[PDB]
Amino acid sequence: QPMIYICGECHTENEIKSRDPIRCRECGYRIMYKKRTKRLVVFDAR
Amino acid sequence: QSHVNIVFDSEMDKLMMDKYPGIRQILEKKEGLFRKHMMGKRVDYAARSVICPDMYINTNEIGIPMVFATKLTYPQPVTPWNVQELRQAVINGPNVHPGASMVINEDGSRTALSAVDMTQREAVAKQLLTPATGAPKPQGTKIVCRHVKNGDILLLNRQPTLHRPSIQAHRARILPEEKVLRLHYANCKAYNADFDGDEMNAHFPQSELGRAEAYVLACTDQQYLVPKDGQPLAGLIQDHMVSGA
Amino acid sequence: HRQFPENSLQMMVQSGAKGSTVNTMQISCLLGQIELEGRRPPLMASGKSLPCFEPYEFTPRAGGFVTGRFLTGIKPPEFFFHCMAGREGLVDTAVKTSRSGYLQRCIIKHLEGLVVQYDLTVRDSDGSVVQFLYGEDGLDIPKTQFL
Amino acid sequence: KEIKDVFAVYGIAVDPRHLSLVADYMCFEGVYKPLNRFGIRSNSSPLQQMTFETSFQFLKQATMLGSHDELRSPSACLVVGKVVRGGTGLFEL
Amino acid sequence: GSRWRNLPSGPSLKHLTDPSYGIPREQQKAALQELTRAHVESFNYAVHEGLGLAVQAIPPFEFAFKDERISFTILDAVISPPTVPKGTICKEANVYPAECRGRRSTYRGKLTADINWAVNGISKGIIKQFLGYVPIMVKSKLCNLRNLPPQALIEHHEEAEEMGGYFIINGIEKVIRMLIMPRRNFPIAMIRPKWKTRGPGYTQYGVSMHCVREEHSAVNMNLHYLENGTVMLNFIYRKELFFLPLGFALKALVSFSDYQIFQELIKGKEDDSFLRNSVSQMLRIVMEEGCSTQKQVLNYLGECFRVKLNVPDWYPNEQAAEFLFNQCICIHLKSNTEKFYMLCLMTRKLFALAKGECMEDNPDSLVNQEVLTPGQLFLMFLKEKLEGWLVSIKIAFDKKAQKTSVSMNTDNLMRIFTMGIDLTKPFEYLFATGNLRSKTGLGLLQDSGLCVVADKLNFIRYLSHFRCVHRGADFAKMRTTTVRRLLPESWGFLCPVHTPDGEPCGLMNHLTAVCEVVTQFVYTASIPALLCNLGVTPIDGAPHRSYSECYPVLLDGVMVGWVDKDLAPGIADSLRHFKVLREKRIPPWMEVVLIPMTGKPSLYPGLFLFTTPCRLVRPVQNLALGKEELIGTMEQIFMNVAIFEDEVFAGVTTHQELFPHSLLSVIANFIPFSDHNQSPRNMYQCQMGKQTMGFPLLTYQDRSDNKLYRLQTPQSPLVRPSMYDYYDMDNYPIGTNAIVAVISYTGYDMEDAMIVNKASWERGFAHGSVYKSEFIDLSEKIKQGDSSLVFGIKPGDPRVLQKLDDDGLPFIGAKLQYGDPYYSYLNLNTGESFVMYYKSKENCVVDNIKVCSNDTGSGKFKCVCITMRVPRNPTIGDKFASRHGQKGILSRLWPAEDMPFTESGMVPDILFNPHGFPSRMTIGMLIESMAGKSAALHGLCHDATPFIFSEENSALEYFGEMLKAAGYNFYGTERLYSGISGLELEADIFIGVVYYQRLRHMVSDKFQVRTTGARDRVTNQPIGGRNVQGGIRFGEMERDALLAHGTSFLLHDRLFNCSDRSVAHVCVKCGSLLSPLLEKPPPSWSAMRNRKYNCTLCSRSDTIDTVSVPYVFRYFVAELAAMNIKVKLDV
Amino acid sequence: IVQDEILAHRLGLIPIHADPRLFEYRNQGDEEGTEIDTLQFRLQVRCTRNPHAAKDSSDPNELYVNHKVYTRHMTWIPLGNQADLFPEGTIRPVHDDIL
Amino acid sequence: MIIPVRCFTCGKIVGNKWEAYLGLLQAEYTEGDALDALGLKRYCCRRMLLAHVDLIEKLLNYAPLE
Amino acid sequence: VFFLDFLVVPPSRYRPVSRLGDQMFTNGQTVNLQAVMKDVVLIRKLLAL
Amino acid sequence: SKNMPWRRLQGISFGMYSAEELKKLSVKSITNPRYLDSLGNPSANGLYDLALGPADSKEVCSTCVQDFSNCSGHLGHIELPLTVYNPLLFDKLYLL
Amino acid sequence: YLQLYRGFTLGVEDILVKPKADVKRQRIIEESTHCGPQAVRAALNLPEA
Repeated sequence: QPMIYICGECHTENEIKSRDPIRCRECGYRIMYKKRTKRLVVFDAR
Repeated sequence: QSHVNIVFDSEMDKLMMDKYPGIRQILEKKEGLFRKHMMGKRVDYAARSVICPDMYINTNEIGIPMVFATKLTYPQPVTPWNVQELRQAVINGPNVHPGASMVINEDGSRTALSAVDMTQREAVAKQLLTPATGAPKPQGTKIVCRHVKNGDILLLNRQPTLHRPSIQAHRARILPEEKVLRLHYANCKAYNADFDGDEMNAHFPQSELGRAEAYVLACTDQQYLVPKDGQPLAGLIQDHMVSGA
Repeated sequence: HRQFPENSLQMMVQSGAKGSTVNTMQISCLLGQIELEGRRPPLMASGKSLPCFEPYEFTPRAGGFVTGRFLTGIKPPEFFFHCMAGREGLVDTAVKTSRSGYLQRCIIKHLEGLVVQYDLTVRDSDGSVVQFLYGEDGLDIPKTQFL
Repeated sequence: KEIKDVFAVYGIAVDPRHLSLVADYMCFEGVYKPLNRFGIRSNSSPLQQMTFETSFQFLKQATMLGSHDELRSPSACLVVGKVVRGGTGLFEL
Repeated sequence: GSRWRNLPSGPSLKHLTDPSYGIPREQQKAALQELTRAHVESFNYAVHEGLGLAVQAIPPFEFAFKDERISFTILDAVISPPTVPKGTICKEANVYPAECRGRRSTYRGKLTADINWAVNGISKGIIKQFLGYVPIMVKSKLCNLRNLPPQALIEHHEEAEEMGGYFIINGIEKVIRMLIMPRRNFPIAMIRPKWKTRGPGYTQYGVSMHCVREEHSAVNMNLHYLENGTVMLNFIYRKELFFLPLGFALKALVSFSDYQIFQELIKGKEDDSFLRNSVSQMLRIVMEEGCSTQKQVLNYLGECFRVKLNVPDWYPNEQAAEFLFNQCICIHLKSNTEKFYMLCLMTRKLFALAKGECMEDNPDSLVNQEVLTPGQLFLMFLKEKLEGWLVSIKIAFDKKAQKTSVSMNTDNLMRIFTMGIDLTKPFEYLFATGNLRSKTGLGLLQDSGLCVVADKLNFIRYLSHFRCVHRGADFAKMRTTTVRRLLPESWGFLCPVHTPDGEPCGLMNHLTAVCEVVTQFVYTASIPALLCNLGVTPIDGAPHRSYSECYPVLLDGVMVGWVDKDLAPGIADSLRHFKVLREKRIPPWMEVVLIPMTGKPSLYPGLFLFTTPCRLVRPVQNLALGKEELIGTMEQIFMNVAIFEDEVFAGVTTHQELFPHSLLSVIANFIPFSDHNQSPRNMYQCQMGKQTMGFPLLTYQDRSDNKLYRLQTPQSPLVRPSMYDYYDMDNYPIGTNAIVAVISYTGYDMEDAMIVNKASWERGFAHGSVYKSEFIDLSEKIKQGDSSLVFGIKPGDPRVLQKLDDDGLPFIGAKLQYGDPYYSYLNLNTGESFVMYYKSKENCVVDNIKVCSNDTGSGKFKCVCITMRVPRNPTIGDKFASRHGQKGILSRLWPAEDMPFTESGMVPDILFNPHGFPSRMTIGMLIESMAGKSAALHGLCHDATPFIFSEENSALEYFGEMLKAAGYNFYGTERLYSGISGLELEADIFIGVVYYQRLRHMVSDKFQVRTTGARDRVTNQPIGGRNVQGGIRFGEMERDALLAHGTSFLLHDRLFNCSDRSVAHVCVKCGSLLSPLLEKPPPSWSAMRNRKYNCTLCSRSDTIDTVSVPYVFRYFVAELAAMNIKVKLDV
Repeated sequence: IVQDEILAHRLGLIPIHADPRLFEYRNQGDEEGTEIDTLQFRLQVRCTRNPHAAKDSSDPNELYVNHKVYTRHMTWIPLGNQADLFPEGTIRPVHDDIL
Repeated sequence: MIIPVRCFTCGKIVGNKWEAYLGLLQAEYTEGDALDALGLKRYCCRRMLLAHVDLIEKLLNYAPLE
Repeated sequence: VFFLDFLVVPPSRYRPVSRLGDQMFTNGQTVNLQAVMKDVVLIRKLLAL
Repeated sequence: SKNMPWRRLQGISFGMYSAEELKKLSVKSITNPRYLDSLGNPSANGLYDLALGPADSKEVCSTCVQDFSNCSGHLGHIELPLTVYNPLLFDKLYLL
Repeated sequence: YLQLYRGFTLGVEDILVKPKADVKRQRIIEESTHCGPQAVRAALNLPEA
């Protein structure tokens, strides 16, 4: 359910929850992405 | 003295960052206000756009895209003779051409008919031909700020302004798929035109006076030649000369 | 290969449809003895034309006498002179454009208020009478090309 | 002769009516005046001059002189808000 | 030369379809990599050895109080590769550039110094100081990517083919541009009138010299020439120009009793009787003032100058004189006697000039002009900046006896070493702007626009951007054509069709394709012995034939002797041999120019050698020895270079250019059939092609760059020039093919408008999309609490229920029109989020959200790097462009049921007006379109390099022979049927396949419109902006036209009725628009009339009139009343 | 990698192999519509590694499964009585080879 | 990027010949013969293969693979 | 009249302060007359001194 | 349109203003440099005084009962204890 | 009239020169050898030896 993120340099989830650092609690390197929630969305193709 | 100057003139005062311009600047700015405003303002009911060399319009007519032909209007009290036109105009409005985005209520109040629904548009349509519902306006009805039509004409100019054919008038016609303006090619010598990126200003008169003085005083028909020496100005274009031959 | 009326170039150069009659000479026959502003293209210190020819030759090639055309290729050297000429030309154009523009803007500060009154004598704004009959009289050359 | 030839070394030449106009204004009081500022100074309306180079100088002229402008010049009757003698506007109904 | 031993002979496509496409190779490409040897090579040599010899010249400095001789000096200083401040536990304490781009931060370095605390002579201390940081040119010997292979690259997600050479300041990539300055250590003559007026009795004449040291700072000389008969020196130090006659210098230099000076400065023109008199006159007018011996004249000069030079008032009056002498005169020599002989040769030239024996060498050619590399600028800025740190530490120590605290002598070093004089700010400034806030012009004459941001919108942009000399921004407003016209000598060292036409035309050149700046210094060790163990006679020996005829032999700033008439050419030829064979410490970088004696006014005779860096040079082949050879700018003027083989004449010529393609740059070498075209078109295209929009780069996740235009389906072009492969451009192809039929089928096409089939625009013709990636940080505005971005607990108006994820951000893949929220932040201890809707009217999708971190440690994140994507498709009005400047435009779309159809059923998709090519000289389009057809038919790709097809076997003839044996009409035409009649057309039609680049918006082509709406507040005037529906502007020229036409009703209608119409009211008595206001009568017991206007000025009366006055008139009278002036309206 | 807008448009060109004469022009609007004015396909190709791959890593076909999403991974779905209406083997794109 | 579905000029289906193209490549035909055997006649369809350059077999290497 | 022994203060609706969103951006000429008033009070103080 | 401008304009007259006119025509003299207060009342005897014209709409002019949305303002003067040159006629002043 | 029966084209043959003209043009160009000598000798006024 909750928010998910991925570390950049090693690709291992990090799931920022609390008020806290922005470092991958294993992967020293630190810069983050977001992850895709399965959703529905309309998109024409003309 | 420096205080009364910084009121009067920011230049006659000691140097200070973010000077407040007094009357010596707001009347002698880098160009000077009278040179800036008092013969030319920043006006509405007009537009500006880039132009393209195309053929299918007249040497006396420019084709305007839908944006300026739809947004811009013209006022008229609805008389028993102009009924159908201004009625369909107040029907369509600002979404489809020909329309009337707003009608001026009899008291003079402007009725912005953009976001209203269809029932209110039919209501105001059958309200158009309402006679004088009051004492102070028996000579008047709702003047319909209705859109430009094919009978109309527009005015154009170029920076810098050179001569008398620098502002020539051309008839109006609608064309949906246009992002760029259009003009005759051989008429290039009327504007010292380049067509490689320069701009063009569009204008429409609110009254019949400016319209007609554009129709005849500013046209290419009876201003066909160059009065500097009395030789033609709007000849025929080269692409339509090999055909001739 | 096609004379008039066939050649579709000769129908836009001999028919007021485009260009001139040397833009179609360039193509088929020659280019012309070049000229960098009156003077024939300059020399360098030791006396070479471009670092390909002995100093002080006598072929007119050391001048600007391009011979090839635009359908067989210009040799390597003459390609340089040509560029020199193009650059000089575009510079002079741009500068004189801005100059004549500023002259227009100076002259725009001018006579304004000269209304030809109903007495048919060209007067001015302030009840002044600067003349009696425009130019000669009346004719602003509207069709005076035709009278 | 001189204006003609200075245009003529290029090839341009204005019609010999503009020349014989611009003579009988830049010199009509005997003396030979220029027009960049000197001749045009003689303008009834100091507001067209206000439009010329620097509003303040010719405002100062108007305040020190105190003339009641007859309201014919384009500058005056255009800025006041009426219709002017220019082109369309010499007459009404 | 061996580098170009492998050019392709005609391109191919074998390499687009192999099993090996895709797997990274091991040795990355050679040529492309060396395309930026100069930049990184210089910066390489800068920090590892440059501040070696560039810290051993800062003067010992600290002198504060109490008769103390503390003289603390730098022993060494170094920089270390950029690591991280100690993280919580950083796995690898290294930072790679790709990180620095994401987080919008810099790529730094570490600065260290060794100060020896000599307590009035070495007593105590060597304290290390952490000065500050410095940026690092990527892939120098100081960045972590030093020496990596491709896989180790892609794993670090940096693009495979890196070339580097830029700096990274907050994400931007700045590059230092190469400027131009005069020759290194050379006596160049000169004439100029402007010199005349500086003082009394100045002629115009004179000589000059630019002197630069190893620790590369520079100095500029000048020796005028007086009419009276004397010669002066006019130099400048620390921003002030100084005056000194020659006598003082030639006495103070060397003791060396004067008759030496006379008999030596007089070489063999003994016949003269004014020269020698002027000489003796100098020698006297220097003798009878206050001085006889060497120390005496030193005494005098010091006593005169130490007021201005600002040395310590400790030192004697001669020490300061000596200090000054070897800080601003003939620096590069580091001796005295050679300083003497340099002055000597300078003046001898100046005389033989003023008398008129030689010819005034042009100071404006390329024979006397070289180039500054970014290493020079960097190192010299650094060395200047160190001094400032020393002096600042001085005031930091003086604040002690200033605050009357304990002025300590030692053991206070640590504390007095933290002043706040760091080097971060002054370096970030130089790059952030390009400005040169400093105290020394360092030889330069300007200080701004030094490094300008390299774009990434293409690959041609880069590939040029790194190859671009320019001549200083100051020479632009000048009108003389002599600073633009290609001197006939620059053949081979500049490009003739590549100047960037526009405002900085003519100057902002680009280099050729076969020149390499020189940046490897040599050990100038044993060359003088090598000279002298041949004919060369020693410098002051007894030269066996020593008189009027003999050549000086300078050596890059060193006299070495004299040579006589027989030898000079023999010596020059021998050194030719001993360079090309590369035998004995004789670098290949060496120039051997001997200027023979003309007996006529001409170049100054001599024989000159060089080895110094920063020079242009290009290879050629020799016909004496098979090997290839390097040629310097100065010594082309005396060589015979045969271009083609057919020319080579036996006995007169010596060289042979490698391949004819040399003349042009590289970009201008990517144009096909480019000698056929006319020149201004070549130039127009070399400008155009850089503007286009193709495949920029691979890693679209590395860069958060702001604007990335991408073209979905690019294609390799069929007709190609050889050098398209040798740089493997195909990894970045730029435009997409197209079918052209050139007919006047609609009228529509003229003045470059063109029609495109609407179907083949639905089937996918060059569809586009742009990625704009805005960036936000909530630390921008300083607020209370722990504000970070999140959807608050508070129930957000549940439209933000679905459109938002809970963390406050959009979901990936959503769409935004506007009125839709960018993001939402909950500020701590507040409970309410303050949302931000989508502002820009355009609509787009969201690609991927990147949230960065604190610089090193933890940091409560703000760090949003959202990156939208927008679609852009070619609409009516956008641009196109061929490869020959024939820029078109998108006229109108025209259903495919209409367009003609050929004999074989195919349907042109782009129509092209024929009226262009008379008055375009565009023959490239014709020849290469016929080429496109021939290729796509037979199956192979055809070469397009200039200069191949002679007049003998022309292009057209050979190249239509192909269509002949293929089966179409020889002249590349073919019949065609109408599409509305159905009838055949009599006149045949010409069809081919023409490569077609899209263009970017050169300007944002959006439109503007307004009828009514919200206007300005204080002026009641329609505002502009185009984003709140702006209006029109009537400047000075439009209003002049309005004065000119003769119309008042038009003004009364537009300016009066439409712009600022406002129903105003004035009082009839006083005639003041200021006073009257509208009344509100109370209907209470107090009986008052209906609403009628009243004023305060005339409070006793009540009478008002209505006047139509503009609101700008009201603001005008407002400012008039504020500035103490009142208006009187006649009523 | 293929952004989704471009996949959406790259679909449209795909030809359905069904009968055009047995339908009606979609009544104006009504994204749902009826049976009479629609087909309805479906695509789903979640990809993973190769279970037991050798040392080679020469070609992905040995290294992978579902890495070249073709069209035979599309499958027709029925709406209402489409089953009663059509037989098997008709409703399908025309080539089962269009990458 | 990846091979487009329908040709630009005319409209043929060309979004499948790519695989068989590389096939008839390995069998070593000179491309003229390959585009013949693949059955393409009007040239405006041939320049759709004789000059396509693939950018996903060179762009996937940066995959966020797992 | 060649001097300035009089300083008329402008009206209010001619003067009034402009607004941008919710912030009250100053007018400038209001600050000019404010500075002139501060200066004339300073002159009064120095005359009393 | 149907409605037209009414007032007639013949000709403008230029003239010089003396100090006595603006001195006797003054309605209020500013004494406090403060322009606005945090409560809402602009100032007492200030440049934004109510007698000079309404502001803070719920307020009313001191001399006129007329309100804000109906206002154009009024004019007074400030006493200058010193005499400074007029910067418009200062050039002719220096010439004289 | 153009878009219905007759069309207009910048054919490449309208520009190619007949082969009889290239037997004459290549004849004269070879004559440029002794173009300078006479001009320079007439410039200096030295006999054309």
